[PDB]
Amino acid sequence: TADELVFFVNGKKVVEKNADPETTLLAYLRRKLGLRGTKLGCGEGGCGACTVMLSKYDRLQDKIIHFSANACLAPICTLHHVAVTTVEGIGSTKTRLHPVQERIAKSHGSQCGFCTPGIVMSMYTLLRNQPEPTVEEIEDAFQGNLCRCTGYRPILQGFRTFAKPKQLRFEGERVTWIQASTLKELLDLKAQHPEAKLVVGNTEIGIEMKFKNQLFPMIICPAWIPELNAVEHGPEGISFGAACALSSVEKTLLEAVAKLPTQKTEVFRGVLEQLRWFAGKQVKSVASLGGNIITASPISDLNPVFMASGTKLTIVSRGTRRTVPMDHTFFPSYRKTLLGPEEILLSIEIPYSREDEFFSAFKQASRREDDIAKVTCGMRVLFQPGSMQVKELALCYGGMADRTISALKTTQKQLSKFWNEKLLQDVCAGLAEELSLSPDAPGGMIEFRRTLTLSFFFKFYLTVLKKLGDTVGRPLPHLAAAMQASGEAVYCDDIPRYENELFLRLVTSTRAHAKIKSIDVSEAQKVPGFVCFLSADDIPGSNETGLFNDETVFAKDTVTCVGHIIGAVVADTPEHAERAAHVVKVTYEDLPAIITIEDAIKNNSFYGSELKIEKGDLKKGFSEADNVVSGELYIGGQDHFYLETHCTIAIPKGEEGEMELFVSTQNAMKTQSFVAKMLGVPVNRILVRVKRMGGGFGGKETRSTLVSVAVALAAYKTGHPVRCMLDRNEDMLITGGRHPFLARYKVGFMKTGTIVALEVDHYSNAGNSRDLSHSIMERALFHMDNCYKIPNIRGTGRLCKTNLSSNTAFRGFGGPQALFIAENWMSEVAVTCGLPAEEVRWKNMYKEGDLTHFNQRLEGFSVPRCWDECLKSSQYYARKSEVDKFNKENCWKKRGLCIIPTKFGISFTVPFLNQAGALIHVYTDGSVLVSHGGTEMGQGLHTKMVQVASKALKIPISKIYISETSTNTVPNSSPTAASVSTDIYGQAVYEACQTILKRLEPFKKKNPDGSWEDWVMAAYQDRVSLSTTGFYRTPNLGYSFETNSGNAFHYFTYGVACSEVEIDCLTGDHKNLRTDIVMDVGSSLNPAIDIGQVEGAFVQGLGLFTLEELHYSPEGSLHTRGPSTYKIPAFGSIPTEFRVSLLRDCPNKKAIYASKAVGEPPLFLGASVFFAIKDAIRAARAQHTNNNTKELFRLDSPATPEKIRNACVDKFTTLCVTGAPGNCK
Amino acid sequence: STNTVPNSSPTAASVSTDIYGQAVYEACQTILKRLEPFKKKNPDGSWEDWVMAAYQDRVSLSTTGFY
Amino acid sequence: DTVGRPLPHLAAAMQASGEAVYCDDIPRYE
Ligand SMILES: Cc1cc2nc3c(=O)[nH]c(=O)nc-3n(C[C@H](O)[C@H](O)[C@H](O)COP(=O)(O)OP(=O)(O)OC[C@H]3O[C@@H](n4cnc5c(N)ncnc54)[C@H](O)[C@@H]3O)c2cc1C
Ligand code: XAX
Ligand SMILES: O=C(O)c1ccccc1O
Ligand code: FES
Ligand code: FES
Ligand SMILES: [Ca+2]
Repeated sequence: TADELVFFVNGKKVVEKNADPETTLLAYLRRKLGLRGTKLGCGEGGCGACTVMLSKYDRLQDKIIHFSANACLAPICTLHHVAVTTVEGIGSTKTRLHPVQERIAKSHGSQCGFCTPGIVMSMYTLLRNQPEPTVEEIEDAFQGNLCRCTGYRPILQGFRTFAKPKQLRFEGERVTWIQASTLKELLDLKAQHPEAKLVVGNTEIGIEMKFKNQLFPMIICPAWIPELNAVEHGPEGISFGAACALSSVEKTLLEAVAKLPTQKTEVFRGVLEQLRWFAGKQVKSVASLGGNIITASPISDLNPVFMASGTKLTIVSRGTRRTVPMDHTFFPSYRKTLLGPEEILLSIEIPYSREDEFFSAFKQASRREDDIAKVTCGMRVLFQPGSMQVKELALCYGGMADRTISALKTTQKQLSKFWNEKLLQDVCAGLAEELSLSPDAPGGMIEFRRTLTLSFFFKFYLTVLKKLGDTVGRPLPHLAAAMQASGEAVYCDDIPRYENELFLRLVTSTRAHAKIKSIDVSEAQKVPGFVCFLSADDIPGSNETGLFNDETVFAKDTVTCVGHIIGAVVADTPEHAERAAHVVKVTYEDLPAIITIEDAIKNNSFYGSELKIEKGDLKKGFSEADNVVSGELYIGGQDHFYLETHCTIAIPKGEEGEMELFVSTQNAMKTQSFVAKMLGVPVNRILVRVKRMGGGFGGKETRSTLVSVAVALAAYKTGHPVRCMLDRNEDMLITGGRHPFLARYKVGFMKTGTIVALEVDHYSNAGNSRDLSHSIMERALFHMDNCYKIPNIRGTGRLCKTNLSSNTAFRGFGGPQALFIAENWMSEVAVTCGLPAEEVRWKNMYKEGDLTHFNQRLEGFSVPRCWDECLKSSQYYARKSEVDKFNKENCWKKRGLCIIPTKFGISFTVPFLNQAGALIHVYTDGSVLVSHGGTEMGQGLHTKMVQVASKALKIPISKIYISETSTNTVPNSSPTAASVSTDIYGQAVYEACQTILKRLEPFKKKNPDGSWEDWVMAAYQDRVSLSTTGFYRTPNLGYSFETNSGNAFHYFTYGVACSEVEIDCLTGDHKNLRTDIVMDVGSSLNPAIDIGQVEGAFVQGLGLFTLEELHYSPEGSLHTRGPSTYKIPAFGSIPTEFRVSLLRDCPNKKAIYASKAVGEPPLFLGASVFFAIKDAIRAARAQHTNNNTKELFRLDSPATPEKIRNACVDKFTTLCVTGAPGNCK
Repeated sequence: STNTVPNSSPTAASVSTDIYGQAVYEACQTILKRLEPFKKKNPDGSWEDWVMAAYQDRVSLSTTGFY
Repeated sequence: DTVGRPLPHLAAAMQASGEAVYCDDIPRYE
């Protein structure tokens, strides 16, 4: 009794007879229509990997329009008579690439490639609306698109070349969906069924259903109704039907602002400001005005502005019609509006501003919670005619309570007062009082939020006043780049499903530390297509897993973090597995939990004892020092945010325990080992294949196996192929991240700035198993010197054992942590001594031939030339002057500049992992297939390996090919890690080539003018084998702690970065203005790959140090589980000027063709933004705080807007502006 | 498979046991040459021991063989 | 050392059970 759903994809008609309202367009494209170019990266609207173009008729506005949307939030039931275009839709390597696809690929804009299709579709959509866009439009187009690899620079450079009706009924398994064609039909429907839920854009509802497990068994979509879509210019303001997209609201209001007089458009420009950095295009194209309003989020950016301005709401039910201005009574409680259950919001009139009426809007440049504690506001003042005397005042704030509120007491007291200093004082006092937060108020950041309520008003108060009075060495693009841009590159979940293939959903601990009392599955057993539930009892081999045999495959008697895997559900579709998992009832008995580093130090909960490197005589160095500074420092962790999350397919053959797996991993050997150990089967039975990863970053070196083992078990149990791909929220919760570090330190120095003694005790938060924590701590200790000679030095480290997901490798592997701790105390030495930072860093540098604190010698120490050249090209000394000039001429905005070096040790710190295998075949057509132990994750290792094989063999690259990595071609491989993959695999590929060349030598002698093909065929026919292994092992490695000698590293990669920032001292926001990097990568095999690596790495570092903040409940539950609450760098995050140079004339005698590892060494240079920011904070504190020029103030990482703001101590932070006593002129 | 062993003659002429027998034997010998130093250090050890030790000493445990 | 021993075909038990995979026994993609 349901109507047929009919739409179009890439021009082809789709007729769906049994359309289920719960089906997203992304699930239908990938799993019904076999178009896998469009990706899942989050499922929540933040990342854009799932972008498509939608095309539909506005009957009203009378035209076919083209917009971008997130496929992951679009229900197919909204798509009746809509046309969809995917990346497959605009071109292909099979036919011919669209110019967009080709350009992103040739410009080096694609590394891993997983983001590239979403991005191609964002750019494609812009070009169909505007065939000649500006650079601003291009940039805005990419707002809702995230990339983890590239640093964005190349995509923008690349694309800059372009610049300058009857009711329908659908019936699902749970949901009945009605598409309403008329207003009348809506009201009747709402009257027959008051509980029925409206859905328009689905960008809120979709999240409630997916993430918060709500189920609305009746949905009415009223998007077709003309009255819900009208735009009407009236004499009071501009009315918008409640279904109007935010993009349409924005279009109209911008048209009104350019046309009408300034004085009429104050409200309008408020709405526009709130809409600026609001999601991206894909969301604004689908999100309705009315949906935002009725959602009534405490952190709605719109509702404070509508409340402040008395925006009119026309509200309707069958019979009833009424218009009210939005005021404080509109939101009576949490997520509620003053509407009756029958009632629906019809339109919204956004008023013109009057004479003597002024408006501002502001929002907090940070969000850390799903729906609370992000400050946002609309402010309105109306004066008596021609005067400065207050007649009306409205200050309405989100994120200061569980609903949008208005500061009524405060504003009331201002009536008839004049707009002056006293007024400012009275309002700030009102505000601090009326909006006061108890110290344990949900959301935290109490100080920062109070200070923002007041600083926002100060901006309004100042604004109102103003209103009155051989290819080696060649820039070869990634070999997969084109197919990555075309959506043709295969990633693990792009592999077709077998007819009998099943799906797995992890079942996860909701408690930090607890006994498992019972597990009940009877409600999961009722989900359609449930196959089975798996737990510890089902394992045929061993439940003992992990790098140090201290983990369970499945939890047994207790759980030890939130996300501790307990079991798994297997079902016939992934939605079925997802549903049935959320319904598995687990009964717990809480145990005492240990969460923070501090919790752990106080309870002595550690893995092992302290590690230590010590050299010199500390109680003596401190004797000789003129100056001794002690302190404590914290650095928060980081999520990998690989655009492709964890994924495994396991295929049980049914013979002799055989299993073939396809997996998103850096470590095929351990995946194989772990799978076999769990199964109780020899390693020779198990085959693991890796084509590519859509990102790794250290996060798929070991923790990939959490999914793999589980999936393989389901494959063993059921005997069907099984697969699982993690959602983003699962991925961030279970798989662990970068290690948070705590440091307590003490430096002894002279008045010159010469260091003479250092001790640092480092503590990492290692989480609920060992994993790579110990080696991570070792690498931290090897780097606590950065580039500096320290005669007397003691570094300890301790691994904190905690009820958190087990943390793991992350690009840098403990290095960034200790290098940051190191740049910190260096910064305090320069300030304390009253000398320029760059003079202090310079004087304390190692020289050629110096020995580290672990006694390794530094030969080819290139930091001096990197430094000298970075100073020169960045015009450092001139710009420094200009920063001082800026800071003397500006009160509430400050600039900051910093230049900082890096040294990063190259090799695995466990000697045995510095080995590598290759396997080379030459077929009788001369075509060569290379296989080696490395995996491709976007860093372009295969491209480099192709380039090396080609040089070595003296044949064009076109004759060489690499397909994939597999455990049956090269066994016992180390993980693709520690930046050495190009060194060690290149060497082994090189040896295999040499072996093949020596074998062809005699056929070469017999026919010196012969082609390669002739020689190969002559050697085949003479029965000379054309297949060989190659092998390499890094010589002279083996550091000893007990003797503190022998080489920990093969060589060191060096670099230097300069960064300039401007902070907003009233809000803690900042802009990255300019960064110059000079990097020593020896002689590069591929300048483009290597510059790509410097850039991507630098921007992952600037994330770590400034933007990325993970946040947990006191009970240890991760709160930031997606792009909405966790902020990785975005297109608009990178420095306006971003220059990277590779040092000329510096070959490396240690590695393949004089090249140097580049993957991880440049990530630390990201910290130049942090220390530039801190430099800006110093000037802000010299401005408003005190007069001590040598003041050491602590600043932890990440320097978010909260920490930057709270550190700009002033009359607001202190509350002196209220008339109180505090600290500040 | 063609990605493990390439350019193979068809399984024919009754010679397979003969020629692949020799090719398997030769590869087995190369392994034993590589494992001999670890045998001599620990004559009372197991197969498993010699293998782990060779791996940890970064000796390749993969080889081709040919006849 | 089994050379010269009448050891049964290694795959013979799976062949008798239906378990030994022949080309058409490989499952089809959807
Ligand atoms: C990635 C992303 C970023 C975002 N960023 C921001 C941001 O920065 N600032 C901000 O304020 N918001 C932000 N949002 C929230 C977003 O603006 C809202 O989700 C959106 O406006 C809701 O409209 P919709 O049409 O999708 O509503 P739906 O999800 O379809 O419905 C939302 C709710 O409104 C009800 N409803 C809808 N229309 C009516 C009607 N006319 N009458 C009565 N009830 C109705 C529905 O029943 C439902 O309860 C963001 C959302 C996403 C996904
Ligand atoms: N685009 C892209 N670039 C990337 C990676 C990625 O996933 N995607 N990851 C890093 C890491 S993190 Mo680690 O030591 O396992 S902590 S080392 C490492 C490095 C591994 O690649 P080689 O340079 O050895 O070939 O690649 C870097 N560059
Ligand atoms: O020393 C390293 O950099 C390292 C990296 C990955 C795994 C183990 C290790 O010792
Ligand atoms: S997957 Fe749709 S926005 Fe991330
Ligand atoms: S290339 Fe953009 S996420 Fe990897
Ligand atoms: Ca750990």
